[PDB]
Amino acid sequence: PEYVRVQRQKKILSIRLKVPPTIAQFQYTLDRNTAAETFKLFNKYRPETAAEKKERLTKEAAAVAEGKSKQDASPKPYAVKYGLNHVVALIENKKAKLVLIANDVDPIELVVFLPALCKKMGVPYAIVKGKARLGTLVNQKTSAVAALTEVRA
Amino acid sequence: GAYKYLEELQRKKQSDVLRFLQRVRVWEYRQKNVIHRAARPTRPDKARRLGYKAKQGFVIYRVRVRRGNRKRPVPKGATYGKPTNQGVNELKYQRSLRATAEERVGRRAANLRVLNSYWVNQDSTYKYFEVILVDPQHKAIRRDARYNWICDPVHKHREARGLTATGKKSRGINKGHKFNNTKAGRRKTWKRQNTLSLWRYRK
Amino acid sequence: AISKNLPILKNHFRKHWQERVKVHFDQAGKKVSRRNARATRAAKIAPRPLDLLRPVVRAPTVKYNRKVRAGRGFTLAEVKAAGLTAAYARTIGIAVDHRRQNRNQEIFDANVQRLKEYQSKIIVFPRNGKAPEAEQVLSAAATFPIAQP
Amino acid sequence: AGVKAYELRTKSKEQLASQLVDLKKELAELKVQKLSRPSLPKIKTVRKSIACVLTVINEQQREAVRQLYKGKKYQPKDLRAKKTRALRRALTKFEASQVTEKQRKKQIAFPQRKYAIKA
Amino acid sequence: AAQKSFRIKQKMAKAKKQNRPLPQWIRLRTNNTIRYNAKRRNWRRTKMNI
Amino acid sequence: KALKVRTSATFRLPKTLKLARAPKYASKAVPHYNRLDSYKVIEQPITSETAMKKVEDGNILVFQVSMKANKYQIKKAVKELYEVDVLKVNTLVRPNGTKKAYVRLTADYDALDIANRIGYI
RNA sequence: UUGACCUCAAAUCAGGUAGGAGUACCCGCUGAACUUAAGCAUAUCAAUAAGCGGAGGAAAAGAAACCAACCGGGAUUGCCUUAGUAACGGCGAGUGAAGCGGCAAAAGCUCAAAUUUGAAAUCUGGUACCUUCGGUGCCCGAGUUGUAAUUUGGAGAGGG
RNA sequence: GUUCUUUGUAAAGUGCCUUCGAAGAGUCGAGUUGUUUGGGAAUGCAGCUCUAAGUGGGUGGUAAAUUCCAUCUAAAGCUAA
RNA sequence: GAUGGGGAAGCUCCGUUUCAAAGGCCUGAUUUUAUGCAGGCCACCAUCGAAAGGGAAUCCGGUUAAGAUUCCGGAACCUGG
Ligand SMILES: [Mg+2]
Repeated sequence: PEYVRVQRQKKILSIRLKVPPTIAQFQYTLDRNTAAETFKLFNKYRPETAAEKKERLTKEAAAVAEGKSKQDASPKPYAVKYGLNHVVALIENKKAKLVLIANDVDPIELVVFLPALCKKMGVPYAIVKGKARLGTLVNQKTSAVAALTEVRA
Repeated sequence: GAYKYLEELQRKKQSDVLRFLQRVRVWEYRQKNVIHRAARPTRPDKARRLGYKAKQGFVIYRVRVRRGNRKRPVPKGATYGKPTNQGVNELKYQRSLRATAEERVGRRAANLRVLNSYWVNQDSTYKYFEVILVDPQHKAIRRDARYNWICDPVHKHREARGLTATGKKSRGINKGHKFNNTKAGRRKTWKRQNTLSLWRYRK
Repeated sequence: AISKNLPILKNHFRKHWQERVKVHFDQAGKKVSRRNARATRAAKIAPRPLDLLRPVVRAPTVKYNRKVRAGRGFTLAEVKAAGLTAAYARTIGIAVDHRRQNRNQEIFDANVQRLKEYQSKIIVFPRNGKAPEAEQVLSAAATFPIAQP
Repeated sequence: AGVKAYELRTKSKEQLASQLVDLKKELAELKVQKLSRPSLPKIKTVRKSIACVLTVINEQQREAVRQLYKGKKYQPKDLRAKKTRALRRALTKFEASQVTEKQRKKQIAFPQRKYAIKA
Repeated sequence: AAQKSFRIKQKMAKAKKQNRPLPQWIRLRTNNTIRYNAKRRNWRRTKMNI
Repeated sequence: KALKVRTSATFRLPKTLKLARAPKYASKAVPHYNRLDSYKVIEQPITSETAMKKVEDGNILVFQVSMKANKYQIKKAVKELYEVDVLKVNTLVRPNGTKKAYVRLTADYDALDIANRIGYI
């Protein structure tokens, strides 16, 4: 069918043409061993799910009922940061410690400026395979970017 | 904020990155139908600046229309009149290709409401637009008072009555001395200044 | 066609002008309905005076700058000098124009004085309680006339 | 004469069905007499009584279906209101009275004051 | 024609039922202005055009 | 991985599980009664002299029948209304627009005996 | 092998919506010629009639990328006037507005572009219950390629 | 007017100091062609070609270069009489 | 002459197997059983268009004011099950 033909001939055309270096600055992605161990590192810092958020809020409401702490019974979170405008603001504020960029964002113009911005602001970046992998890292479908900004000792 | 990067990158259309990307996407859009549903906006910054929000009930279609003039549809070029009206070839349509694109999209999805449109690509034969549409029956637009004005029945076929942005541009609706013919409606002003007003006690 | 010693006439009646003839037979009935609309509006806003307070302001061109007249609304600088915010002035019945400026100290002082007299003359009711009824007048323009300096 | 709807309304549906079939038997027996007699005005009363019985049966069944669908969304279209197509497509009072929280804050902070002007 | 359609036969049946004079008790009603069947049709004088 | 073997160059639309309708509400919510019952398919007999000659000679009843009724409905309703077995039914459409049915009865029953039981002779 | 994502489909899938009529008035497209010029081709008739698309009780326009040149005015619409004027025009026939002034009515506004990042705080649907133009609980889903709060240039934001 | 819920450890406004202040692109604009206008070296609209900037841009009814000044803030949107 | 498509500002125009993921057919298997899952077969590809073309099967006698290869009596035939 035509959808199969279009989705094959499109990736045929995208290498038949001479791509300008801002594209194919991608497609040198991370190798699989270092990618596996960086996702193993990132899996320890996962954002909270809805149920554990809900019991966290019940514990906070009980704690401000009994002791009236200013929402400070729970400790400081340590989570991976995601969302494109969020991590661009983090990179511009120099708060990001390590940024992962998905290699298959389907407007590529959403993420072509990201390695140059990371190089200018001095933040280390890695083009990694799988916006679906980043999404299952941050409990979404697709995430298209991820960032560690502050890590435990 | 990535959206201003997307804007100021989008203004460099003859940069090599954008003309490569344009060259791939225009082939991809010729391979599809003339009117087809886009899954997400190609320019999300442009969509949300024209008024799109990524929630349920906001629909994007993609559309191509034929470029060039409007040939006068007469048999064998005979106009049967004075020589000032014998022109056939170099006549121009008074509305825009963006306008006829979103009007065909509205006829395709008559249950939706056309909000805006934007240029995405072109070649010698076609111009390519993306049309933002909002569903006035979805409860997320029945509620959300920022957008429930589109559910009022006076907004049926705004693109057909020329009430979108390019429709008002083509109708000439603007303040100023350059728009004296077309300011409250051309035919309305013509009737207003071609009416003969007679009072009871004749002035 | 052209004839005896008469002036050259220009009567623009070469279109289908009889299709657009508006004879105002409804002048009297339109006036009656207009007074009915004013009365029902006054009954609907039963304490309030049916029109906002307008500033005094200098007419634009060299033909008319000898005269002074009523404007659209007061300047934000004028209402800040009067000592009340623009939102509060709009709620208590003062027209505010965000887009005119003050370049003339006499016009500025006249409008500030006019706001002071309006604030002295009005009664503002509490939002909740007694509503001490106060026999409306219908024209803030007539209670604060525009005076030529 | 004929039957009365208020006394028809106290019966059950099987008695109404039996009364309907005896009314139809009577109507057939009057129609076979209409051809021999010159005039027979008694047919109209039986016809209107048949109409009355059918009306009472239909209203009983419709009220039973209304109480079956009572207190839930998606009731059938002939049971829900008719008024006009445009009034059915119009916004409800809740959706029309939906306001943004920013406008709600502005309306609470600065409502239209009631004031009078003499002193 | 002998082989006719049911639509044509239905219209023929209606015109056959319409082909009658005035009922004679109509003239005895109060404020009666009807004198005769003004819509009478004969096969020799005018055609149905169906 | 290995791909699926295809012995045909044609690609067909795959077979999809098609569910049945489970509506949230009924369509009309009161089912209509019998549109065409036994009392509606048989209006009245025809008692002209031509018809009355048939009821002892041919053992044939003649009825006026609604225009929506066929021979099965006519036969079933004559059997239900008069408790008589019938031999055959022949119908026509009269030139006034009504429908006439000649119902020939079986030899066990006598149409002359049945007609004055109905009430016409 | 299994589980995702993206894109594209199929269902008499759950629930909805569009078409047609009317068309005096309204918003657009398209578009003549008779006529006048004592002929006629630009012009005029006319940015009209006919044709096509789309609404409402009004529609449209509307809160300045305005008018002005003054001691400046201050959204839009309509009336009186400007004015048969400035101007256009085989500068022929003919055409032809707008600013100011008086009055009627008066009403203002909101998104995008900002990191919530110490917690997507947002929303459709299904189900159960209830006081049912809806509310609450639960469950999927939408959504980080950005749904809420915060600000709209008259400002406003972050700190003190 | 009379009554019940207390919304709300919430929200809003106002003064002074400081650092800022994001503002819409195949668009604006230009050439040419056609149509239109009272609009005249070109009033608006539309086709094709070229295609911006950020103390910037538009307008200021005679084309162009140079130096100023005035006045607004486009290419997104709602709204009674 | 629809559909898939492609023109057209549009009323609508082209085209009829086309740049389509275009469907139904029999055996059954199972006997919570409904008809999915075992299977396997096939790719035309809407529909309309003849009371003179193609086409399953009825003849004789009698009968009415007016009907008959249609009713009555007798004697047959075809199709589906
Ligand atoms: Mg064309």
